[PDB]
Amino acid sequence: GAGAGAGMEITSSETGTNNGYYYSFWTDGGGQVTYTNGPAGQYSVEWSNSGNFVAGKGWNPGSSQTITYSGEWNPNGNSYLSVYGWTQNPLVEYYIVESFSTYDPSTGAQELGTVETDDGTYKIYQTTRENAPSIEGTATFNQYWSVRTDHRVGGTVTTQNHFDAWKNAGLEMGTHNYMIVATAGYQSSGSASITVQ
Ligand SMILES: O[C@@H]1[C@@H](O)[C@H](O[C@@H]2CO[C@@H](O)[C@H](O)[C@H]2O)OC[C@H]1O
Ligand SMILES: [Zn+2]
Ligand SMILES: [Zn+2]
Repeated sequence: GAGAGAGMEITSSETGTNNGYYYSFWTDGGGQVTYTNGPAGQYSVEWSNSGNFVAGKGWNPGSSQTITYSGEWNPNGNSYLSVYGWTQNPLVEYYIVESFSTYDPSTGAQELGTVETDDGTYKIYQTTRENAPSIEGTATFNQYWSVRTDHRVGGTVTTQNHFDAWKNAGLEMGTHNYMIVATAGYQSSGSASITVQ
């Protein structure tokens, strides 16, 4: 990753702004999850027998920008590399899944259609989270998925094409809160080093 350039190791949930990028590090506290901020839009995460975690850099609020990201994602088990964010009013968690490893996180949903963007095809899903952690505390909220059929690490995400496809499928979005290039994991180990450009 950033080698000597990695910032102080973070092992418990926190947010901030580092080198002009918003960063969110959330963990339920299972296993060992270690996050570091690098120069510019870089972050690194290393995990071992984790619980649930979601971490990365981007913007707060998000403004539907075209994202470019680079780097490496090396899971050993259940992990997702995604454009990840929240809307408020209504409260929505959303995922533009670039790669998943051993578990399709769209599992438990009727497919609502497809969007073709950034040289790939994404399947669209909606689910519900009940009494779940959120940017508002314990809450019930809609989850929207765009899941790339040809997994990749890096490239361009035109977030507005996803938002448009979701609105077209009848999925309402609120006021944008954060939007990051996230590494997520559950009951797994791995490492990732991702640069948001
Ligand atoms: O302290 C609270 C954080 O724990 C909360 O973090 C969210 C929890 O739900 C996860 O799905 C999200 O990824 C994470 O951002 O945000 C609100 C804060 O007060
Ligand atoms: Zn895959
Ligand atoms: Zn491919």
